[PDB]
Amino acid sequence: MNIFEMLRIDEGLRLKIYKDTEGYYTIGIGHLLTKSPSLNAAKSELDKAIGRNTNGVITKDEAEKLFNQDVDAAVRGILRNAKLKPVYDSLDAVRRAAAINMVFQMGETGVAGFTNSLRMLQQKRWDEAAVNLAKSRWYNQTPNRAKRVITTFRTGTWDAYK
Ligand SMILES: Fc1cccc(F)c1CBr
Repeated sequence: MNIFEMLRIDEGLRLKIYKDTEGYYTIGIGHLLTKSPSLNAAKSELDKAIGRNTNGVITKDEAEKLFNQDVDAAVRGILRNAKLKPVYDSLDAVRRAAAINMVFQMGETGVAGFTNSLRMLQQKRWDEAAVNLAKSRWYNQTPNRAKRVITTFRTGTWDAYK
């Protein structure tokens, strides 16, 4: 296990434009294309991302390339966020992957309400943090995935992904 294998499990792999859990156009390994309801707009974003006329379909190599970029950008964003960086740096590598998972899914805006969870995580109050994290739209809308991520934070192990 590592962040790549973890997110590949949670996001899956689809080579044609599909809608994610929120109804947004997406491709590959959870690569959000746009929040616009326009499929043409999504197709435009895809072509721009890949660098060719894709007509809504990409290869596995192309999917993995975008994925690698997306993971890189996610973790780098964490380090550039004054609130997230100190919590991230306090974590071990397994829990760091759980952190990146959340940011991949929700973005930095999506985790701005997690102030109290973040404090509990930095404090290493793992059970309390796990309880706090579940008190969320995130948990309610994607419970199976959230439970996996939360278990990773609670235990510092990959048990939820084995
Ligand atoms: F603990 C962290 C550190 C950085 C990002 C993040 F989503 C988390 C889980 Br609310």
